Amino acid sequence: EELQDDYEDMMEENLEQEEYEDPDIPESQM
Amino acid sequence: QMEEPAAHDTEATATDYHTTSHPGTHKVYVELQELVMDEKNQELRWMEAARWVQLEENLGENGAWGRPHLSHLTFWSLLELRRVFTKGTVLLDLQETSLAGVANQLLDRFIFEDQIRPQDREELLRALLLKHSHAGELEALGGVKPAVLTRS
Amino acid sequence: QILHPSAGSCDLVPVRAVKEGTLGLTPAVSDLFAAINASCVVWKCCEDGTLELTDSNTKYVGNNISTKGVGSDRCEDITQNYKYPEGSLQEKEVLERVEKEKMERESPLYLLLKAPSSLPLRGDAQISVTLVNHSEQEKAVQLAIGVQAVHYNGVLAAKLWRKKLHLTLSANLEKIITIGLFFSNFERNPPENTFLRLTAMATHSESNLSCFAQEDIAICRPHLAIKMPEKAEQYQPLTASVSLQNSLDAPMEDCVISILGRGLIHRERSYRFRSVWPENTMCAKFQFTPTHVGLQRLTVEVDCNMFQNLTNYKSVTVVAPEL
Amino acid sequence: KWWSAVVEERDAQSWTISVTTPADAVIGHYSLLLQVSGRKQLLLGQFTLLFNPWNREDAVFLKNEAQRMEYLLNQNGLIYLGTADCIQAESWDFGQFEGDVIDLSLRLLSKDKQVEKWSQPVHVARVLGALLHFLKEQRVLPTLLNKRRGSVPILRQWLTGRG
Amino acid sequence: VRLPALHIAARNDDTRTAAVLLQNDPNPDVLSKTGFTPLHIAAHYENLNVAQLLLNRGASVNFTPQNGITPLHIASRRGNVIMVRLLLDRGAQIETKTKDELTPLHCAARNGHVRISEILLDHGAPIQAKTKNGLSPIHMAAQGDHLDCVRLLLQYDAEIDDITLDHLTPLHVAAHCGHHRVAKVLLDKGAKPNSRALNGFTPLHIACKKNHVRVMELLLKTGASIDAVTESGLTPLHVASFMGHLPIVKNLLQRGASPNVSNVKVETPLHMAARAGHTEVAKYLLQNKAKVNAKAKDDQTPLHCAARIGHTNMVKLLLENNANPNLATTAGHTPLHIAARE
Repeated sequence: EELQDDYEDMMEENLEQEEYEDPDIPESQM
Repeated sequence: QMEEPAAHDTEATATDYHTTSHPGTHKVYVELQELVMDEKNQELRWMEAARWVQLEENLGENGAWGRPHLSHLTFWSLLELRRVFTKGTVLLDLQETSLAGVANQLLDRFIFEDQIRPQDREELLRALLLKHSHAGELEALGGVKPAVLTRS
Repeated sequence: QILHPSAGSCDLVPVRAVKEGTLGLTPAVSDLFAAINASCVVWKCCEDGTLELTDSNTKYVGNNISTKGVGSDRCEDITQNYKYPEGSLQEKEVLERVEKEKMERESPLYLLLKAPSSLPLRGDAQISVTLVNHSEQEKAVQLAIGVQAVHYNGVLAAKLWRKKLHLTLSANLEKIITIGLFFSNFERNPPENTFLRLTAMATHSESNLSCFAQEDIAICRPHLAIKMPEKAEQYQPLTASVSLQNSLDAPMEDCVISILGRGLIHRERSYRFRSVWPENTMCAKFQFTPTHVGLQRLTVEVDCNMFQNLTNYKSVTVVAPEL
Repeated sequence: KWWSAVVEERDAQSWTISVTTPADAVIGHYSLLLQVSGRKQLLLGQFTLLFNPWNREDAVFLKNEAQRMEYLLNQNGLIYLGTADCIQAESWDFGQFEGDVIDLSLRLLSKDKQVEKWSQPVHVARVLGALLHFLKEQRVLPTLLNKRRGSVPILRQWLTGRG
Repeated sequence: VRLPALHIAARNDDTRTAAVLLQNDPNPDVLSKTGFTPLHIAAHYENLNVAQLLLNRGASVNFTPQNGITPLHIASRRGNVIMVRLLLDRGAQIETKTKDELTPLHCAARNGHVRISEILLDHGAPIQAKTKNGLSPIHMAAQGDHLDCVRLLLQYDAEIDDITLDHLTPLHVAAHCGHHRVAKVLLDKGAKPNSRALNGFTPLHIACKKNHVRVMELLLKTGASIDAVTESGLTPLHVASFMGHLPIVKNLLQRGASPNVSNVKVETPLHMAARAGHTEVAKYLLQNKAKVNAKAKDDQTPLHCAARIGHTNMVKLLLENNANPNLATTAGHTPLHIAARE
């Protein structure tokens, strides 16, 4: 607690690298 | 625009500006300043004239403060202070912390209450924002003579 | 968090709990959830006294949840923070979960009502009622149109207008009826701060069900236009022109414009302007010295005999004098 | 991280002292008193302690400076009225920084006797929300009457009966 | 597995530790394992003091890791208005793209940051810039239900009918996500209601697919064609009847949609309600008009399609209303032969 954000894995999770990407353009083919 | 809007004395929302805070009891220092001219540069300036702490002390034409005394008043002073108070412009609980601000808002309420004309505002503001000098600078100022503000 | 006062005691409800229907987290989650998720059922009160159910358009609740935007005078929509989109899978899940928790604890005619979002003050607007007959026989239909004044809290204010039509619809034929909604037809004048409830009700023969639609219409007042420079210097005079076009059917009398704004005007300064004849424009100019540096706002209010407390605002950034 | 004091700069006749308060301190009106070994208590002055949306350890911490400026420092608000399809924005003077508003808010909060819970924003929000709803029920009258000058005159009238 | 010390000082806004570190190690652009400089961490948490300290010691304001996420991207995504201003004042590039070709305006509009989007536009950000899939910032604003962001970008002359690589307009995205407020703003600003996607889908088709009833009413009120067909001939009732959304099927039939329309496969809306098995749609499709013994390809009745999947309530509704069991396909298969087969 209060020191987890000092680790590289927590920081990568915090920075949310997936939020700077085009996820998809779904169509849901009928 | 064009429509020159005419003031409407209204007090419908005047209580909406009355604070609930009880003011503290404070003693007062009073400083009286007059509009004078200095012989060194012929420049208009404000000069210390008198001060009130416990009694009144006036400033002589040597820079020395005279004997303290009880503050006697002339009848003509009080008949004319009641006559200017009756039509006086009041700004109570003004949220201003500089002289230029207090002066800009006083002159706007003087125009609002028809006390001064709009053409007098710039000269009155120029006068109110002049240098406010003190008794110490008077000897270095080469004396002081009283002056009248003229439009120019 | 949302402060929800109970008639008493107040509850702080996390907005997410309302969105997900987490009834049980705090005591007030159920009430706030019901405020934006309830369904509306319309009953017709017949003169005989028997109360009949109506085929009614869907009245959506919890619309356009709005708050002031950050760093602007723009409106931000935050409805998505309180509700999933209507008809979505997540909304379906939340609704069935809430129904399950509560349950464990405990026609030939179609009407379409088209209305404008606002009616100009003492003005005119057109409404359309589309009636579609799906029967194989023609129908004798009684169409009732009503206009009522409603307060902001849904309290009935005044009965303004009522209109009764008698139409015949051919079988499998759509019919569009355009009706003019005029202020001069109102039996009175909508009380102030009130909104217009417009209702349509279609009854045919002895089918026992009536088609019902309703729409809330706002009363639109003339636009108060404020013209003022975007930036201003502190301790320098600043001019703001105000303009209002009289789009009403009467002159504007008893006209008082007031100006206020913390950082620009001490308290308020109210002025009188000349009466304004219809189709004319008031153009008042105001001069004031801004005295406080920062992002300031000028607020202008105009009162007259036709309308009162008509307020508009304009923001001005006051900058310190050049060194 | 708690109550503390350190002399940052000093001269022969003065000490420049930096004083800290805990991030979970009880809010309200405070007195600062000095105790000099072998003397009686001396009152240094008064100060008022508030919640801190700018401290990461405070419960009311706000991530953005822009959100801090909008949700705490801005007195110029907009209350949205009208209908869903016709939203009319009404300019509103919140006036939270008016001279007496802090004193009025603390006086209203003083009607709650659990002063130890005044460190908690949740408790403070719930008490004031309940008291303000009670005042609204007591003071709002059944039906210019609709002319409004912001929140501060309403709060003054609700608390004092005047206005 | 612990961050570099200057990254930790950046997250804590500790300018004293950062000053000591930069006195010892003069490199402000030290890289973590992910490739992010301390300026990226300061932009994420809006630590303005350590950001100015780093930039005064030579930190690259335009540092580009392998994924292309500059500090301006992080500041725009996080809504840090003051950090965006600081980075732009120190020379942040306005047009830099990430690995998936997102500009900082894309990050701002995706998260609905109106102020930041306006600042970026006033600094010259391209409003028509596209990602790898052809998404403009207005597409990202419409996808996130950011009404005021769609409203601001439209005010800055964004193309209201820009298409992605899948030929999706912002109206298509709004209909897909069920954001009827975004759709209302777009249609009231001149968006075309009958735009065709790659498969010929209109926004009405997508609204009828996802049970987004409010988007459907808004589209039909703003003049969307109720009988528009796709490349395969799918009407909005074909989509609504197949997906089972009884609210849409009733609304489309109340407004006058023909329940007896066909597709390339001569299938009708009652065929798609039998094949999927929605007995309340079928029930409405019959109550109104719909031919119980209607035929398609191979000469297939809705009874055949209901018997193939084995739905008995559907068989029992179709058979009770008007369905005749003795009807057979081109191969001679009655509904009793399909049911025996399965």
